[PDB]
Amino acid sequence: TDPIMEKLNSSIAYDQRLSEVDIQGSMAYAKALEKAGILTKTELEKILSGLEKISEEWSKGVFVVKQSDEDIHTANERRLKELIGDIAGKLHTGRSRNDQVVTDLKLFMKNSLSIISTHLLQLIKTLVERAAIEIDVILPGYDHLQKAQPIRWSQFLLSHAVALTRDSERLGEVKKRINVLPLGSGALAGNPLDIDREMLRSELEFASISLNSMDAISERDFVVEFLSFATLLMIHLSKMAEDLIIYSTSEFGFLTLSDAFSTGSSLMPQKKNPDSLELIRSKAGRVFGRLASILMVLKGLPSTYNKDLQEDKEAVFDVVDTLTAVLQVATGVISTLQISKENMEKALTPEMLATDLALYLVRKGVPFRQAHTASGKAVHLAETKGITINKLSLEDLKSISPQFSSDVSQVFNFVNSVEQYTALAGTAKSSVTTQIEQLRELMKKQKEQA
Amino acid sequence: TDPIMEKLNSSIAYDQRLSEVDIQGSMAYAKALEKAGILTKTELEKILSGLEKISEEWSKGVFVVKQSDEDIHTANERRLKELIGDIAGKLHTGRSRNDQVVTDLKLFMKNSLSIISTHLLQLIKTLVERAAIEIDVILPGYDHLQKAQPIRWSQFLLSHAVALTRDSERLGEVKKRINVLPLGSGALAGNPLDIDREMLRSELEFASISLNSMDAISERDFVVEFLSFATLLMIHLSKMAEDLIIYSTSEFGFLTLSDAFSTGSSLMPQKKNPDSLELIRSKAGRVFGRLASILMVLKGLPSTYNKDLQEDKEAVFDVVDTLTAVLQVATGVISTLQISKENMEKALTPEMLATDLALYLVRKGVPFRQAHTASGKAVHLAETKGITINKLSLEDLKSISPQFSSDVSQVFNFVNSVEQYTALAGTAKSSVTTQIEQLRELMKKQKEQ
Amino acid sequence: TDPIMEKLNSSIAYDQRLSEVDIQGSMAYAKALEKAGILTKTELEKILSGLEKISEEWSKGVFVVKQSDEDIHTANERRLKELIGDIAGKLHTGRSRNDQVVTDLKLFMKNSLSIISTHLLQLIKTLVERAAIEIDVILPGYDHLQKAQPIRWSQFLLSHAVALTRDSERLGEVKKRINVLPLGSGALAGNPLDIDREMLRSELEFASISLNSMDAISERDFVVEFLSFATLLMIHLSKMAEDLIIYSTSEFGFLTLSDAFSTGSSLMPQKKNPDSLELIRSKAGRVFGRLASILMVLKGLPSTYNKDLQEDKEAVFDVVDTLTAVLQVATGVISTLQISKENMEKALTPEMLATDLALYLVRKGVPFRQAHTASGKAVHLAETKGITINKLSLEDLKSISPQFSSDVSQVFNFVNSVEQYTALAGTAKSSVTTQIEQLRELMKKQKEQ
Amino acid sequence: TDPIMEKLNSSIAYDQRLSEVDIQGSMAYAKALEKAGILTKTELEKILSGLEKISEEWSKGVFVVKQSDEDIHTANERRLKELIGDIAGKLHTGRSRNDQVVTDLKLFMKNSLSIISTHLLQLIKTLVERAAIEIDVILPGYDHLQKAQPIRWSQFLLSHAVALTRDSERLGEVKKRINVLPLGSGALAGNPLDIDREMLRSELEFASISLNSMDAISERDFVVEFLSFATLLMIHLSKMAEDLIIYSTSEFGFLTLSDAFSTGSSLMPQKKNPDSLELIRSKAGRVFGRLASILMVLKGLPSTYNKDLQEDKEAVFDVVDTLTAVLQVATGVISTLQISKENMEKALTPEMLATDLALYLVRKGVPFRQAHTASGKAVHLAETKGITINKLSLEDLKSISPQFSSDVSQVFNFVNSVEQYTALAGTAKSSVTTQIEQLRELMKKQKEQA
Repeated sequence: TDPIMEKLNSSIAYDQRLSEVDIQGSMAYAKALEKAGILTKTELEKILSGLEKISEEWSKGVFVVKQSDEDIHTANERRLKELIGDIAGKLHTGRSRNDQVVTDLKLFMKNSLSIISTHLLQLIKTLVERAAIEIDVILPGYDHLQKAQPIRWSQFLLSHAVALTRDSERLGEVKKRINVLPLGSGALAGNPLDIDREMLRSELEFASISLNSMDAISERDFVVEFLSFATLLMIHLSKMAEDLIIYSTSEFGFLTLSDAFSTGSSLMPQKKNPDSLELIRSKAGRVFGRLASILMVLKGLPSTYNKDLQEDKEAVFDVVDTLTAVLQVATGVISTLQISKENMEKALTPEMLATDLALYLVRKGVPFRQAHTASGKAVHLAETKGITINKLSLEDLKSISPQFSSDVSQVFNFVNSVEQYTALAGTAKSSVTTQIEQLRELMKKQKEQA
Repeated sequence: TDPIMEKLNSSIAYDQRLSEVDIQGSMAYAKALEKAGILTKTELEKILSGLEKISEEWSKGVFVVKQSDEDIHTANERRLKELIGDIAGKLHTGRSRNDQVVTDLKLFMKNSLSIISTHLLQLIKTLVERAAIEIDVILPGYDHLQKAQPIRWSQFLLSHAVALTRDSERLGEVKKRINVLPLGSGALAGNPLDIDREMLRSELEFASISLNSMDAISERDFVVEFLSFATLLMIHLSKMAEDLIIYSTSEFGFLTLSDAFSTGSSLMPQKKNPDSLELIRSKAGRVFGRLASILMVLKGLPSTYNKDLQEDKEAVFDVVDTLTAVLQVATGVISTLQISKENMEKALTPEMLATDLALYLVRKGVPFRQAHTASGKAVHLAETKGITINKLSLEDLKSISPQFSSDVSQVFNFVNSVEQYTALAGTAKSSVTTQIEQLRELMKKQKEQ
Repeated sequence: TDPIMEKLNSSIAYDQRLSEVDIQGSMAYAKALEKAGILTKTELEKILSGLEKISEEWSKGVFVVKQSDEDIHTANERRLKELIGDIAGKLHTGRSRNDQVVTDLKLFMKNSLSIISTHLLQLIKTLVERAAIEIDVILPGYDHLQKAQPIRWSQFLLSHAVALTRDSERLGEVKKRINVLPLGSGALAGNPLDIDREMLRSELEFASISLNSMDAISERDFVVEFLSFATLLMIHLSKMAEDLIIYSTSEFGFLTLSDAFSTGSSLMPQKKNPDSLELIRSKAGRVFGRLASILMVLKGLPSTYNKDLQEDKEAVFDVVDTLTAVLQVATGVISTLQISKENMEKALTPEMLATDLALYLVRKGVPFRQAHTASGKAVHLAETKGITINKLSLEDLKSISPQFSSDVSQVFNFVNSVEQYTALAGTAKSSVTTQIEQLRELMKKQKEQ
Repeated sequence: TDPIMEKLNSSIAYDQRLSEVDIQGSMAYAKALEKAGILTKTELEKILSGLEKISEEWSKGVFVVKQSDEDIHTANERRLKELIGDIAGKLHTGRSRNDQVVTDLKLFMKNSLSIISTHLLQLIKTLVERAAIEIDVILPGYDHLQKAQPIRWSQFLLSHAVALTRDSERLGEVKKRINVLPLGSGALAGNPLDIDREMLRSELEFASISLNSMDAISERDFVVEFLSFATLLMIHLSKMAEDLIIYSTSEFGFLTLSDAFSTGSSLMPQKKNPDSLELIRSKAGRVFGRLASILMVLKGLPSTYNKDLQEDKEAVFDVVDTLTAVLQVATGVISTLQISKENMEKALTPEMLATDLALYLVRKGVPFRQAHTASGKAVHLAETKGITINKLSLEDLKSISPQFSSDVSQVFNFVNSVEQYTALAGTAKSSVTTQIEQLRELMKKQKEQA
């Protein structure tokens, strides 16, 4: 009754996208009511005909929302009544807004996750395929954002792809629990008409049916874990965005975003602002905010239904839209960015091979400590000689350790450096090739699970 | 190094519980080094022997931590050197603190999750078996905390068991990803000595090995999702606590917690403070806090390793200890509480049967709207006569709808009320029985897993 | 430019409520540009005239947003040019979207906080008025949701008013830092035309001007602060909602919400669902979520301007609208609810006076512990006799302690019970009256801010 | 009586730091009980003398905790009864753990905030002093982490100091509400003995007394807003840390941390890892987590006292210790870091002066739009000629606009560039000098206030 309460309760402004799933839920329910003998066959066919008409109206974008419609459910109900009359009312028999709305949200989320999966797998495939093509590129691997050791650019790309693949796996786990029918739980204690929930499951294409009515009505686990999945995915995208923003600075100069995913001024044509990456990074907080809100909404609520649960819709809709846009923007950025092999290569310095120099002695039998001490001495000798370690003479090296032989010159090669990492998961070309094949197979498995 | 800086790096105060998994990881690495020819059989034997001694020291609780030890890892390395000499130093060949620590954490969590799983399944089993025993008990079902319709007490217990079974399922998913060997990732680019990672996997009993060195070293997905699993589980426990706290008020009077999980005064002997439930509820905030911290810690960090990741340990340890204690208290609470079948039944009122009266008409073929209106008129008529609806005469009912027959008297029975819900998942006895069977089967599956 | 990125960069969809403040900001800047010699007097006249017309177009609701407008700033800029031509373009001289946007958001928030303040103060005033008028009502005070000791219903109402008054004080602190002018900070290094920022401050009515251009452009402390204030305020309202929902249950039976703030069913006319309170309680999570998002957005960002900052608008707009609605609903609920003085009074029991019986002995000299033991004995004695302690005879009491005299009968009076609490802040009537006077004095000052 | 419960209820492992404020609270209450006649003037003597003893024991490190002490309160009480016997029991008269604990926590927080204030103001002071010393240093100002325009290094340092002064201002606001006496609220309905709360206030040195007993017992606003203050402060430090980490990369090369606040290897002696900054950044999440936990703990709790509130202690202690250490480390970092004026200056490029080139026309009366267009055309002409804008000949410039005169040469000077920003708050030297003055005044006033 209160005008402000009334405004707070209205959701027609944001839930119209539930139009089709809402109709589908009603068609399925109508068929079950008919089996239960609540509707005659002629009544069922009139209702289905009407519902199908409404579906088409939304599909064609001709549906007319009216001022009285406070939500999508009321709008669809008004339209069906207009089309078929009083018979429409029988559809509420044994059904509650409590199980009808949660059914709508799950069907909607199932469909959204299917779309998110497509965009996520496309992002992963884009990283994997670019890694395959640019597998010969080498640049600095960073630790504490300080140059540490040479790595293949592809090992970097794949590190992001692997993390995203775990997000895809979580997406599949979340979808599995979402794909469980809640309809037929009634208001709280179950459907009172011995409704055939297996028929509802089959009609709505859910994988199984809810185990307990009170739980099905009041739980929002599916909302929470979708938000947890989305937040972790965003954390990964924020790390990738941070990496690309830094690598795109003029200071690092490793890559340049395309005009399509950056902003700039005619005054400074070469200055490309990574708008795309900053947008992506920022959405991690926007999504995390939604996760935080729902956990707080649910914390400490008693059984069974409480109006507090209505906050679920806006959080889900926002995150679905955000991920859909963000994943596609990320695919665009990765597929269209331009790397500078020249600058990546020039960043490789002899100082980054001192560890390899110690490793060289290790493979000759020199103990860890002594191998490192000797390498350190080579570094110091080079310094006092005013040169770099790759330029010390063999005689220079032997003055530090007789274990240094002429083959030590092979240490001072950046390809030889990355090729030491043949153990699985490493940056050697063979290891990177293996990861690309492993990821291609994971994507295939996940693609079919979806 | 700055003294304040040094205090901030020190983790020895809380990471000593990684002592055993740290030794285990080193034994497996030493064996791999021998296979790679970095260690001789003799060196390997001497290293393993010293590691066995350190393990025994921690076990006997005699390990001596020294003021110079910054962390559990340094303590063990120092002790190994003290025990066997500088050959101990060869153990670090090709291994970084970066892949060594993440290995220890995953080993620790795998073990901790096995423990949490046992306690979680015991809580669910407790709920399910009590639901079976008290299946005949009926009480009010609440909607917006207002009495709505009769339901079986067992339907309520099982609503919680079902939610907890989903938490168990997520626990299994999280465990599978934690059960992946990260050791042999080196500092960032992988292990430089072509170390046998399959051998490491086998010795440490991981199910598979990490796919990428940079990811394996820098990701803390496993911590995040463990914290997400833990938070959602705590949300469920906070809800059950809220329910039980309200049902235990003297106003509701449905149940009383045992003395072991409540507190009170000799001045008001019949009053019991739901101590245990309030503690359980508050832990939702505590665990959520850890989830929030690690997500913020990870946000915006660049590749590959950054010192920020050290915040993981304290968050993991706190949540592991919190869930372990909370799950056991919850089981104790559910197991030992006493219900008042008397008060639960006395709370059932005729007014809570008006919906059933409309449903009676629906079954006779009266359209939804008309049935609702007819029941409403019955409720209003009874109000005008100063009686309850179960007291209206058949004649009074017929004046409202000729569809009311003599069998309408069956509507005013609370057992008949709950027995309407035979559709799967409902509160009818047969449906509750099916739920118990399904949950017993589920627990069996999850325990085998 | 990628179409999806274009849409994501588009703010026009939600930033239109900044229309008027955007214009006010431009009017002030134009005036300063003329003083700086960038605009002539006639140009200034035409520009101010055009700006006023755009302002009227927005207020009349006839403003035409075009597909090319990516944000409100672009919209007003395009419109001004359509109205007055080429000279419109001189208005942006030395200005950046960076200082234009923070100026707009701060002006919007200043106005919004004045509105929120009005509603917050009305809520407190509504609670205080109710506490004054229902000052004789006594009901149980709760400890762990268990009946503890009698308290005045007014003390309960005032506990909520006191907390909300602290929220009002924080509101004032946030408003002061928001009331600082950022305009004239340029894109990063400051305004390049020696613009008169004091004139800008005076025209826009800000209290002072920002100290550093880089900070002014990149900080969103004012957003975070507002969000922390809003979140703590919602926590307070979530607690009040929890209380009223519990008290409104038929089990407690203390109060009933009006039809305007609850939902009902003709099938159960006595049952009222407190959906207004459930709504309020749920908004705490919604508001908290905005606070968590902005904190995460800002965490780890480098200097100076970053596109990430654009997430501020939607979070502020949502919390502003949420607070404005919830506060008014809360006021209505408190103002229109109906208490049952009968049920609140019936809820007071003799058992709740056992602590008073002990205090009675304490005032006569018996030490803490001994008085406690004595009372416990009286409770137990009453139990063995199957009676309430107020029914015990004086000899029954003397057998326990000789300090029990005939006047111990005064202990068994609920009004006498609450009247023991005369120490400042207690539930005695004199203390409650003092509280009412203190809160009114506080509000007077706060409104005078 | 459950064992796990007892373990969860224990806090002796972490609340001993409340030993002294606990004793001060008991001394204050003892005195009031006397004035109220609960204690004889000689019972007050035995009690006080005994408390002052326990005070000495704790301050000597000789206090002995027993396996029976579950918390600091019980420890101090057990000990009081060991020193003076049974009489110590009268101290509980009319007082509750509910009001005793909040009192201890507020007294503890008041003292901790004075310490935090000292470290915070010292950090601000170090930034401002450094800004005054290095006022002549110029480097790039960044927009989207891309070089935008010249700015003074001091403008960057002061931007951080200004944000920190707002944190200092919030600290003071939080302290004021913490400086309110809760003792004498009893368990819920207030103190039942007409205790003199003004005396309690005066003894404990609180500024005023709590207004309502139920609120004073159950509110934890002071904890929440201390945590909000701490979190925003950490956000500021997380930003300064991010900046310094990036500027310390070899790629940027603008500064180097001292050995005391970084870590390094003998193998790469020139590589310094910014451990201190990474540690500082990581604590934003740790502190935010405490804020998040307490907000969730409080949400939905009914009046009045609930055990849930006990989570306050650990959250406050953690954040107090975290802030105390972090602020001191930041002060050390800023104070001892080494800048490379050469590299900061070398980072300034002519392309960063295109905006200045347009402003040059603006000051000659050319409208904003045409000035920007002309500059854009100058930039393009230079680009096609393969030269920088400062190398375009005056003839080239005039081909773009006759308004370009020989004095346009003054535009291509980075000092002239920063000196344009004389409007208050800008980067011109006079403006930076004014900021330093204002911040000195602000620090003086905040220190004076508290």
